[PDB]
Amino acid sequence: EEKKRLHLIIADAELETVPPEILDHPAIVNYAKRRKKRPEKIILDSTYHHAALRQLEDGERRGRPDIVHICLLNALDSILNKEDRLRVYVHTRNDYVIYIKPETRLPRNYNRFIGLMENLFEKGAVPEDLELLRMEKKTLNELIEEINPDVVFIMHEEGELMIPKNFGKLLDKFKKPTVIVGGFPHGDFKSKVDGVKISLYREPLMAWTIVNEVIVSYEWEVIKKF
Amino acid sequence: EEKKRLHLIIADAELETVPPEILDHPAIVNYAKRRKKRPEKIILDSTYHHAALRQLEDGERRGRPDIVHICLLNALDSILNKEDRLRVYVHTRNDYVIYIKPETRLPRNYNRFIGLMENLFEKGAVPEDLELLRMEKKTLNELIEEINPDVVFIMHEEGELMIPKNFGKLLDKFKKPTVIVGGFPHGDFKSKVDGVKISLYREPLMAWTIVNEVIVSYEWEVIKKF
Ligand SMILES: O=S([O-])[O-]
Ligand SMILES: O=S([O-])[O-]
Repeated sequence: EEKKRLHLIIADAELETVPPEILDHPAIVNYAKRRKKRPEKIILDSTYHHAALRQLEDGERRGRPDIVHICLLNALDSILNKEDRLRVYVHTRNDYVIYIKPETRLPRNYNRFIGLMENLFEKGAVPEDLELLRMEKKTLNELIEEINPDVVFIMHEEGELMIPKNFGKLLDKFKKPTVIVGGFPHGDFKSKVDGVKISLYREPLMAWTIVNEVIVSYEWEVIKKF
Repeated sequence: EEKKRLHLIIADAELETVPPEILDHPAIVNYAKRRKKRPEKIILDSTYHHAALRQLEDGERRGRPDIVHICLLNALDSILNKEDRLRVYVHTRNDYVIYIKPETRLPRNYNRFIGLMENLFEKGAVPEDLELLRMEKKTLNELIEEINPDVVFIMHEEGELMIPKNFGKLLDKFKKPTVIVGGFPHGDFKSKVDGVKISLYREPLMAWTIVNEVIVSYEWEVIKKF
């Protein structure tokens, strides 16, 4: 744990269980009933729960765990991860952090991945001995503190523009660079932290695109074989 | 349509509706019943339909449309696509091809994406005027013929090894390079076609990883701005 790795935080993620406010909205009960599960245990998924988000704060961007799924399948199956050059983290829109042991194989199927998330929030670490996934109350600065990185990059549409190629060459110049990708469909970050704001393109991109640009550009810089 | 683009075929994809053989397996009926849908219209998804695949040929690798979903979200939201430098295609394990108009926004949520696939197989092109997705009976060579490419690359674990960086520099040396990524969890290709066999890493990678390596490496070569 002295080699150059990328610490990659999927921040302000729209990954949460059903909000208390709407546990008794019809759509939440009818869904909870069909799925034979206590509503407060269920992961909020706008695709099913839209009719219950109409009146909720930030309701239109919330309950998009899909974004996380695709970002993790991207990160964890990366060559970069296979070479032991990536720690990936998830910080949620409710200031919970998820630590992810590199060797973790996420479910390829979305609905198994959701099943896993429901577990993780219930038990707090899964599975029981291994704790490949572990979750606890934590702000993003508290998390950044733990990492103790020598640079922080905030992937943001309004940042200093870079060719992806070049960002990679930049990340290689540090020992423990953190990069923060928003885990949310649209809008600005909620957590404001210190960090360098970087745009990799002009028009806005989705989290996973950002993830894949960032990881590959480092890969060809940090992986010596390349 | 004279500029350098990458023609990217997701081949031999485990995307099909329920096979005729198992339309009357309990698990298929109970699922079809709950989802109030005629079994033969449903997209085969092993995560739900495993108990019905035990005795089916190739049953253990079949019904993984997830792999396609993640590969398309990767491809279509790529910068490469935004710059009009990518045609993406899907050829299935049942010799059907899906043409995908670049501007297409795939559902981010897996289960909406499945809904769309059920549609596409039913109506044959969706939506009705736009036909952003269009599907017809077609082998892979028949498809490769239509493309009329000046080189064919087959992403394969047992191929000539390349640094991804370098493959990109290679793809740029052609006008209309096709690259073929297997749309299946494991095993060898079913369709055998002419093409150069390329491995980007040693240990095996998932389709999307391959897709993301391939697209980004071309991006930094073909996109002049980069
Ligand atoms: O990872 S499992 O969902 O195929
Ligand atoms: O693309 S829709 O499923 O969010």
